[PDB]
Amino acid sequence: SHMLDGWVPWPESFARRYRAAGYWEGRPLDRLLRERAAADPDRIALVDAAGDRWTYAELDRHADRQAAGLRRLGIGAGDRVVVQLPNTDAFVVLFFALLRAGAVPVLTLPAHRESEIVHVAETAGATAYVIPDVLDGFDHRALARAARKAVPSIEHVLVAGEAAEFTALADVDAAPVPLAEPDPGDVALLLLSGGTTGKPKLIPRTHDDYTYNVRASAEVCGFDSDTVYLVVLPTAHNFALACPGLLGTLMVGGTVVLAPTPSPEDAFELIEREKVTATAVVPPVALLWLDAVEWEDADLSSLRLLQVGGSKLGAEPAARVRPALGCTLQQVFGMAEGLLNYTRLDDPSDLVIQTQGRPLSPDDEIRVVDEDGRDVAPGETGELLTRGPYTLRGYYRAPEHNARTFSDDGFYRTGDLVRVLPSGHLVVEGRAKDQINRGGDKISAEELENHIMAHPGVHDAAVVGMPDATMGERTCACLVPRAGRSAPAQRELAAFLTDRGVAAYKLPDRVEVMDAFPRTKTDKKELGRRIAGQ
Ligand SMILES: Cc1cccc(O)c1C(=O)OP(=O)(O)OC[C@@H]1O[C@@H](n2cnc3c(N)ncnc32)[C@H](O)[C@@H]1O
Ligand SMILES: [Mg+2]
Repeated sequence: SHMLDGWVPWPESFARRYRAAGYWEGRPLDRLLRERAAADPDRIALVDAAGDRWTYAELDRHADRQAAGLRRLGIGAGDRVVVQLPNTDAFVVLFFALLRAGAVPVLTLPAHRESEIVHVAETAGATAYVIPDVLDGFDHRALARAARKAVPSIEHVLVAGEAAEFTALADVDAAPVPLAEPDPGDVALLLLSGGTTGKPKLIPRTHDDYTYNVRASAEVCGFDSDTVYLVVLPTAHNFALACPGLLGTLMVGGTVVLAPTPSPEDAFELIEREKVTATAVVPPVALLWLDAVEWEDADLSSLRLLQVGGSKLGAEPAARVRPALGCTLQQVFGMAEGLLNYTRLDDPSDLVIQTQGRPLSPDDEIRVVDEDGRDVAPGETGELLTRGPYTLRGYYRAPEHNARTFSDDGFYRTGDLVRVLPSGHLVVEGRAKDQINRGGDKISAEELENHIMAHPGVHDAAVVGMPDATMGERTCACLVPRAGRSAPAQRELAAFLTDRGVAAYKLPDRVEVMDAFPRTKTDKKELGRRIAGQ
């Protein structure tokens, strides 16, 4: 028996083996903060961009008060709560407060707009939605009004800032109350994947598998109480939350430092000020930092570890990380679905430069298969399938997609093309899935195509990735015009999609109008050629 329906538990024989192996320890995710605050109450747990800071005891106490306040509003055992917050201390407190109340956080990104928010709130039957007031010039309260109109289950909107007619997140506060613990085998939180279908898919992560994710990642990355970790990616990104991210830093007793943006201005200042020793970035930001040290005077010497993942970091900039940034590079090929590959901190420099790591767990199972589904010869390129103690057996409330995306014996089909080397290290070689990787941001082609086809001048749309030297891929929207109408140009299409509530990283970089698409279904390899003029 589980608190939520709509997800796919592990078969009992696998659960047994993961508990016996010590992976699944039987503790709720919030216990990592409870235990650290009990052992190290006066250590500095969290520092925000302004320079305010909190001890483990202070953070633990505040999570308890906000948990009790959430219960006063009726937010509790099993309720799904959409969270959309910036990199501020409000997120960290609310994350643990939701857990201790028994609510299930549904983590979205600040950049998400009405289309994504309404879909995940709908799919999760969410009862509450947590927003900033205004962030990066966008008023999220209007989005919450639009979300409430489309999703009647949303009863509460909690605002970090001026709450307008809603509830101020700072007012969610009460005397702590005895709160029951959740079952560690139950879903702890729901992550968002870019996906490959017409809707983003929700990833259920349980207490046991996410604690293992965090704990084993912290071990491999050498996180301990001496770690000062700079959250440069959004707190809701799996990379920065749990790999090992801020949760790993808190588990082991380090200091989490929140960066408001990844710019050198903000990040280089916080690295020097707080003596940051570790952080995680996407390759476009790695390239930006590698340039910026040549004109920035910040002392970055405290940096010991730079994790880079989300798209493939090239071998040439990878080799520059030690000379330029004075730290160890760790390549990370991970996914919110589960499987994490890490280079080890003492791997020979060859493997740090040339590979995307080897799997985190001894019981991460790897298969590399050809177009027919048969295992490739060792060292051949094929699609990566994987199964393990923290990789899902199915997406949340997506039966039909689950039937397509998981093999009969439970292997998740990643859509990534890889080689496995004799050492077990992976080299990422490409993608099989119909999803564009734009600087680490994942763009489901089918979701974007359906948005574009809603435009009155558009009859058909095929979204095609274009190689880019610093962004990895850009987005080209190939358009068949509506019968007797003109298709829009780039700027009109972007305005249409923004008004429709499409996150800005999904806006096409380029529009190409044509009479028909090549057919094999649409042949996107041939579309690439026609786009390139060949
Ligand atoms: C980066 C990361 C670290 C830890 C936890 C995460 O969760 C994530 C993350 O990126 O989460 P995503 O959900 O975006 O997963 C989509 C994934 O990104 C692609 N990818 C990811 N790292 C890659 C790399 N180092 N080199 C080439 N490609 C990579 C694949 O396509 C794959 O499937
Ligand atoms: Mg149309």
